[PDB]
Amino acid sequence: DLPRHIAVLCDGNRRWARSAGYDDVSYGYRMGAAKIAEMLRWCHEAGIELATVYLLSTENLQRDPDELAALIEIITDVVEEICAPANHWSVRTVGDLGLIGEEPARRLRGAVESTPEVASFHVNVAVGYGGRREIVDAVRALLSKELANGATAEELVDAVTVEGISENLYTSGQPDPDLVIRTSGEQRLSGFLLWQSAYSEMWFTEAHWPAFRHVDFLRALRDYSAR
Amino acid sequence: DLPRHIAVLCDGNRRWARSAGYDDVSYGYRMGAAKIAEMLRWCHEAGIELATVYLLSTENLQRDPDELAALIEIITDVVEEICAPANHWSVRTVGDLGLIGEEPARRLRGAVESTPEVASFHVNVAVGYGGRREIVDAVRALLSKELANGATAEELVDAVTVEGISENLYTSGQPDPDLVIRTSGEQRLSGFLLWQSAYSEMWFTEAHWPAFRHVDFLRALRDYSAR
Ligand SMILES: CC(C)=CCC/C(C)=C/COP(=O)(O)OP(=O)(O)O
Ligand SMILES: CC(C)=CCC/C(C)=C\COP(=O)(O)OP(=O)(O)O
Repeated sequence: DLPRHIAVLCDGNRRWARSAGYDDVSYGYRMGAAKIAEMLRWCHEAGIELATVYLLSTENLQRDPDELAALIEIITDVVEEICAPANHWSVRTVGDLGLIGEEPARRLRGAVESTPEVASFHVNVAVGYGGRREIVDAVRALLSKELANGATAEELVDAVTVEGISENLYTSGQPDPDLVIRTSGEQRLSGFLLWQSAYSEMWFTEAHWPAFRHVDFLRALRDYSAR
Repeated sequence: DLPRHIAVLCDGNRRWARSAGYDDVSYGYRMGAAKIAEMLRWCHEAGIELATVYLLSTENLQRDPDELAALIEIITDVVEEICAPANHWSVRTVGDLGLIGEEPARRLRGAVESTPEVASFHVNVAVGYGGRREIVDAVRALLSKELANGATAEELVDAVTVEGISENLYTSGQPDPDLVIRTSGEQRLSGFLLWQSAYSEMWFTEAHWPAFRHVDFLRALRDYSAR
């Protein structure tokens, strides 16, 4: 009836800001950041075991340097809030912090490392992430390990398995997402948790992410249960 | 405007039959088969370049033997019709025919091989298909080619790339799906063209597959164009 793992693509932040009459789209990102905090609280309280939030795609990283820097600061603030010790949430980065700049990477890593490995609620923060890239990096990790274990070249050709890839993703050892929520009426896909979401329920709302409400979350859960 | 590649998950054949008071739900598959042929005609006439139709997943192959026997025969008929010389359609099998039995596999392969390599309309028939397995088999093919070209084990560990995977999938040489059509109100992913559909537009109808009509196809194209 209830998802174990909900994944959320937080779309529409800039559109939201423009609709509200703001010239600076960071107003959108800041409100989206507030909604991320809300959503994770809802998930925890509803008994969801794991939530993954899509904070920064590799696509996002191609944008105006100044705007991007501001966004990355908002994201780092978000993660630091997620990692607050009063929450007692276990947190994991999903993606490549090598892409966000070293000072933000240090701050993010520091926050995430401060969280317990064992907790009732787990949060994945997807930063500097792409789904196809993740699979490639999983394969490379898999093969690297096999080589270290004395695999021959011809053994490396046969070493790759579905289970071997799964075990080498960022999400190694976690249940796959049961429910993937996307906002802004986007029914495209965008490769978020590409491998892991192969059998996930998709749920869509027209509302932009900063406008996402607790009752929208309730509808998502109700729709999921009904399916 | 127009999708280059439409992918169709023909869900709801059994449910349609059950809903319409049919004791034998194989009948749903037969109605669904007729609809596949019509859909492909609509695609061709509308100027879509490539259509992929999901006929048999690796899951589907664990049904009741009487039902599975009927389904496999019906799928074989569907493919034989798609491959009819009068269509002049170029057809490709997407999946592992080793999973459907020797005699059906023989018939399917014969039909598909009889079709032209060059044609204005192309149809992928997905039979014995699993998306995660496809990626694994692509990676294995990739590495095998590297080994054949003289790569060392050391070099193999780092040989895998996003483009390398795409080039070694069943759909090598083809555009990824632009539009994925799902019926029966299903919004649950099924690993169908998993890698390829990372960025595809998803479109949903409540109509069960055997109830799918040209007006619904037109709606999908309109909705696609408007997105
Ligand atoms: C000849 C055809 C149409 C082949 C397609 C087979 C595939 C779509 C699954 C058939 O079962 P189902 O999943 O459609 O039944 P249901 O979804 O109602 O359980
Ligand atoms: C703190 C938050 C919510 C971070 C998410 C940042 C990123 C994933 C959104 C990019 O802009 P956008 O895609 O949301 O703008 P729009 O979709 O309107 O173009």
